[PDB]
Amino acid sequence: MSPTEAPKVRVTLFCILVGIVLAMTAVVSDHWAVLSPHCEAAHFGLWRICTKRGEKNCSYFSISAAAISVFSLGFLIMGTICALMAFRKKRDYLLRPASMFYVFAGLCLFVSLEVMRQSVKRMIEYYYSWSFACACAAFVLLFLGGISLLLFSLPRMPQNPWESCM
Amino acid sequence: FCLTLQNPLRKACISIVEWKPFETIILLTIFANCVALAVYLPMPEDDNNSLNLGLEKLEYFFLTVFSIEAAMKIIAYGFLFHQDAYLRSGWNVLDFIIVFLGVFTAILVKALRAFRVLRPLRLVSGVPSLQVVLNSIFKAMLPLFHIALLVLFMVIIYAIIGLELFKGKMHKTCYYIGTDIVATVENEKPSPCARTGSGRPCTINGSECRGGWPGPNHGITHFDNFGFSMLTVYQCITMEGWTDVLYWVNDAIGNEWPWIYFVTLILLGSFFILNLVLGVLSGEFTKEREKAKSRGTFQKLREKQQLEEDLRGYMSWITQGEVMNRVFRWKCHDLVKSRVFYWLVILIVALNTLSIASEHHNQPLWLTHLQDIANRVLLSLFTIEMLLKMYGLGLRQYFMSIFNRFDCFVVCSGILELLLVESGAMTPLGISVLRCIRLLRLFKITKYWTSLSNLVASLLNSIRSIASLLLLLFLFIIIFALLGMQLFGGRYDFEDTEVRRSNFDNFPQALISVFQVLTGEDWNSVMYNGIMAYGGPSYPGVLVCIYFIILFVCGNYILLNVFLAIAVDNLAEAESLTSAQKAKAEERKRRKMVRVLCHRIVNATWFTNFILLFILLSSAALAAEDPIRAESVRNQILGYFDIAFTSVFTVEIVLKMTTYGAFLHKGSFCRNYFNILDLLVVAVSLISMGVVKILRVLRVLRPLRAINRAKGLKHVVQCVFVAIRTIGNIVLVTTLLQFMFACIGVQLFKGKFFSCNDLSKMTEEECRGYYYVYKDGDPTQMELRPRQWIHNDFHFDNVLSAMMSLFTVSTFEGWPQLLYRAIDSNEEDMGPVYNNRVEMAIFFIIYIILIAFFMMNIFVGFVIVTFQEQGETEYKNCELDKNQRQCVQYALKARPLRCYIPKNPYQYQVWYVVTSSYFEYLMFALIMLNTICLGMQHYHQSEEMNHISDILNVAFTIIFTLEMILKLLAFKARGYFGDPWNVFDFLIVIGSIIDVILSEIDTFRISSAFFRLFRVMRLIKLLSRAEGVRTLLWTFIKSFQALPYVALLIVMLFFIYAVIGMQMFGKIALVDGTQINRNNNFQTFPQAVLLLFRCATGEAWQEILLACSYGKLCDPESDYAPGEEYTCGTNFAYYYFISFYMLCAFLIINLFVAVIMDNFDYLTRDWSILGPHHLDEFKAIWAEYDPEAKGRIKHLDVVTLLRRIQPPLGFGKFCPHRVACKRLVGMNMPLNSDGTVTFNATLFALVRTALKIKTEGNFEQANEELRAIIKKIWKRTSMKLLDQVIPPIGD
Ligand SMILES: *[C@@H]1O[C@H](CO)[C@@H](O)[C@H](O)[C@H]1NC(C)=O
Ligand SMILES: [Ca+2]
Ligand SMILES: [Ca+2]
Repeated sequence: MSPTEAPKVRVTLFCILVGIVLAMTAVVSDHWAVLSPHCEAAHFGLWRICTKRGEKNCSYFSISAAAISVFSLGFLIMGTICALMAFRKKRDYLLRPASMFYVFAGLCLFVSLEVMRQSVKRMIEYYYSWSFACACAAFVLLFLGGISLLLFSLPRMPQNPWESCM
Repeated sequence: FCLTLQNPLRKACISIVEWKPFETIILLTIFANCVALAVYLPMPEDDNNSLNLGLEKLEYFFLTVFSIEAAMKIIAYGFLFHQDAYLRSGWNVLDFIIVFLGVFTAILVKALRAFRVLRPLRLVSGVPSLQVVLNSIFKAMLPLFHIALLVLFMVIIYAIIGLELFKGKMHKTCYYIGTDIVATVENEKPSPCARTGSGRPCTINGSECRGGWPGPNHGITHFDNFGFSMLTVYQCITMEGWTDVLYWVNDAIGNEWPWIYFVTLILLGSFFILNLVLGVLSGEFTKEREKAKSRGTFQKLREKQQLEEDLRGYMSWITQGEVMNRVFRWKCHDLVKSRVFYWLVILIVALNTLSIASEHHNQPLWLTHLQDIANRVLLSLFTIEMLLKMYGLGLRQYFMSIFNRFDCFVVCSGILELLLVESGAMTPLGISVLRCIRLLRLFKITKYWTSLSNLVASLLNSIRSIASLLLLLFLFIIIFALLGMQLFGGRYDFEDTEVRRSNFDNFPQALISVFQVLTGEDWNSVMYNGIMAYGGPSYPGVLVCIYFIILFVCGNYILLNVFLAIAVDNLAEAESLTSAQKAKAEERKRRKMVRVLCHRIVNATWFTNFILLFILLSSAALAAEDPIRAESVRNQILGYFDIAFTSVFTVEIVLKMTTYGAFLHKGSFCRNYFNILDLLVVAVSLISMGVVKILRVLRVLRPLRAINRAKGLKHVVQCVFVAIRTIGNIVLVTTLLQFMFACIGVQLFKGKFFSCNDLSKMTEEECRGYYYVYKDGDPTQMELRPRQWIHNDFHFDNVLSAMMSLFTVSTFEGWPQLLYRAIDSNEEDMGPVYNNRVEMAIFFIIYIILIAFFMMNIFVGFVIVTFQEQGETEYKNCELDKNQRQCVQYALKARPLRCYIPKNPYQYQVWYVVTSSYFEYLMFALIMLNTICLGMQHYHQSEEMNHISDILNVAFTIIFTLEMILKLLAFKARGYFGDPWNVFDFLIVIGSIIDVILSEIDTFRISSAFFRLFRVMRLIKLLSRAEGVRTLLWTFIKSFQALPYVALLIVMLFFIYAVIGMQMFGKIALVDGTQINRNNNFQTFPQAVLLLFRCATGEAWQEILLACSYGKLCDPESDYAPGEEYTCGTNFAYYYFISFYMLCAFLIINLFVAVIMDNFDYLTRDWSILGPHHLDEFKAIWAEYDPEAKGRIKHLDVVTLLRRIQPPLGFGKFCPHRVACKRLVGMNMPLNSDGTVTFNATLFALVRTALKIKTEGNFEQANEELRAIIKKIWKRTSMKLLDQVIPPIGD
């Protein structure tokens, strides 16, 4: 009961629910970084590359970045499922795999962070933008947010060797 | 077997063997034969001088003797008495040398010449009492294969991680334009370079990165090739040359993404001695109280010492009485024992110290004669207090004190030197020795220190032991030195111009070199030259790296058993100190026979965390700073915060201030809280209205007050704050010995260490102009430099300057850079000579062993204190000394185990497979195949090996998945997620499947590297089933929870010392190869920690102190607008790093001694009476017969349970016919409902068998008496079920 009813799993869940929408915002957000040749200034996006001089013009061309992030939402989808069920039947144990998926989802966003960082060095100025800081904040909240939820889910090493691992 | 047993005159040769003089002969046979291996001079490419030609024929003489000695003993004793290993091994020496003759003369082989090194081990079989002392060792190493099996599994973990992430990064060059030269800068080791982004630039003006091999030392630390990553991980764990590896990886890949790896290596490499310091201290403390306390030799030894005080005490009265007739002869104790001389002779000695703490190597004109008048003046007065002490004290009793036995030898050495130099007709060598004899007069302070009066007994106890111990140590060195002269033979030829100077090309050169490996200093250069000597990193050549592993592991451990016996000695010095403070006190016992609202503010949790965060935000404001920008946006945003962070802190002061008036300052803490804001005032005021550094340094005094509620000062370092006045002597003991050997250093090494840059000029006038520096020794590639005296930076001139250099030897750092420099000393002001004066090495080795002996002492003082802190709560015992207290902890508390069994017999048929161990070995196997599936990754390999490499990584991933599935089918996740080991592999499995899918997508990139670690992590499943080592970590995991705040002290060092250094040691331009660079930088914060972290393992802090003095370039983007160019560096580096190495190293020992406070209980568990595995075992027997988790067993199956436990705790094999019933008849077993008895009643009844009992009446009184003991130990007044457990366990 007290695993679910400690407020420390309620604080750490809600701040994960911050990063869940934050990552979901960085799914759609096409403003990863600025094309600056010096005009055809443009925005590298996960789905479409939009170019503006208002004459704004969206297009595309870098491929696996979406598909790697496709699993990332798919963990977050699957990670809400066992987490929602972990409330309503007094099933405590499902906090563990709900924390598992929440660990991996931010990890796959980190892959796309490097993959989009890889897209810069291939080439005219490139400056990082606000949607990059969307993901790098979404990384930490799903990574560090998961493991504290994961470790508080697991019981203690309790203090003294007459109880171990129950 | 004693072949054929024939008598007749063999009996004479049998009686020949039993004669005593075989100790007299054959001891000298070995000792002559080791000298025959001393002057054996190896010559590189098959060359013999004369002596090696002769002693090869003299090796026939030594073979001649033992061939007589041994086969005569078979006729004497036969093979039933060659069961001795010392007779079994001795023959194996004799057998091989005869074989060596047979091969050497049939051909008329080389490795057949190095097996003959073993002949010093014939000493052991001959010399008595050494056979015990080796068995001190081999029965001490056996409690370490639960600890050595960790690192070997930790290397295999950390080798494969390196081989996945770092495979083949080290290959790109920094060559020149189109040629084949590596491009370095004079001091720099040729580091890797990369021509894409994110790594090295390679800005050496005319170069380009390409392919080939510029990589490390000569090819030694590829992260190719499994067999090599096992080396470089092993190079880093012993902490000597790991920061060279990190600069090679960071220059190859890019920083901020391997430093995670190496830090977790060392924090599990510095953790690892904390296993083994206490792992070896376990049996040691045990043997001190389970050999001698089982014997009682200590009372025998302190009795004879007590009689020794009575012999010396009462003989003096007879000595005084029968001789005792002058108006004097009572003016003795009027003068000698008086309080005046005790404050008067000390003055002359302190003047006889500052008669010596002169000695410049210049000494202008004053001190040349003032020291000469001092030998006339101070020796005279000193003589007076001898001659008064001689006559009017008592002549025989003056020679009864050992301490006054020393004073005659001083005053003998005072005058006999003095009357010689009145003649003068003698060599200036001879008068140079006599000035060294004047340093005996410092030892007048050794008769001081009351603390020494047991530290004298620290020595004089152990001279029977440690001189037999240091015979065995000096044996172990001479075994490996003479082996070194055969394996390496002076093969260090190379044909280059670099001085690979630690060669083995002599005997005493090899002795000094060998010692270097034991201290662990610089054994890269030793080893790198070993493998470069043979051919290359190859198949045959690299296998000689295990000569230097075995020299470093086996060598270091026998050095630890030296430590071991010393800790027993101070335990005997504890008891002679503790029991003397009883008996000295007991003699005098015979001689005794609305301000009120602001208090609601100061108590609130709306105020509690609110002042924490503004420390934690004032910390971070001090954390990230510009400090070389001087106007940037960073300064100005963060300038705004700390003025405002003063403002929130200001109300924290004022709301504190109105609470308490005149009695607010009774806390020194409260006095500290106030003077910060006062200093802050003027910090903020002088900026906003026009040296201003001190105003910025002292902001970091605010994060000190966080540990206000932390008792990690109040428990742990408070125990050291008890012993801090004992160690206040002990640190000031060694600092006296670092003082006195400095004065021996200055009397020898004045004016020397003074070397020209052109190594052929040697003298002041003759060394200027220019000369020719040849890059690699082609005499065409010829470059110029100016030449000048390089005064070698750790010089022995003044005794202040000396102690700063004996300190560097004391941290075992750069002592070979100092010793090899020290040997080459010449006359007073003259450059070096190549191998003049080899004898000066004995100075450092005696100095080393001296302090390194003392080092161990500083550590021993700690552990004695720690035990005696646990005793003070154990003195109201009335028990079995924690044996019974264990059983109180276990027989009360411990509930059943978890025990899951299903229904639905489709589901049962899975379950019958799962707990049955036919496939537990299978996952054990497929892990070990996934070792070698990851342990064969060579470099460049082929597309043949790649296609196998993807296929198996898919196939293994399937098998663990079907493992996961079937475990989930039987143990439905409520059942499955009970064990964290089941949980942890579920983290691996999904992490493996993404490694399959990401490998599909690249088949169609950083996690293509990064998720490959998930194949490595599944080796950690092995620790799930290795019971011998799982509980060992478990113990220390349970430990570091219990001590967070002590580890929070050390990070207060790194945090404070960076921000101090960040504002002083910026502006220090980052020229490559000058030991402060782009990878060893002060500028940002996180660099700062690694540079601080480089000091904590001691990776050459020698150099980096010299890179911040006064003359460093000032980073050309900051300041200094004309002219004043080289002036960014202060002399505060001295007091920075020296105090840092002290307060860090010290604080880490306070960490390592603190882990005793938990785990001493683990270390001394009696594995011959009742450990934990037995009580762990009993919980698992309920998992057989009570799978419903009831906590109650029927009375019937009690009996079948008691046969199946194990005999030492349960019942034996002959069972039972009454006994395992009658024992239960002879106990307190109640019956609850039907027939079901609880576990804890059954648990307590069996545990009273071990913790022995008596009959009823004595048990019924014990049912209150243990209830008297446990109700005290029941600290909470609640839980009446525990009292209900107390009647039911009593029932
Ligand atoms: C080396 O650097 C200096 C300064 O930039 C330049 O004068 C010189 O030409 C450089 N050498 C080459 C080979 O480019
Ligand atoms: Ca070192
Ligand atoms: Ca060291």
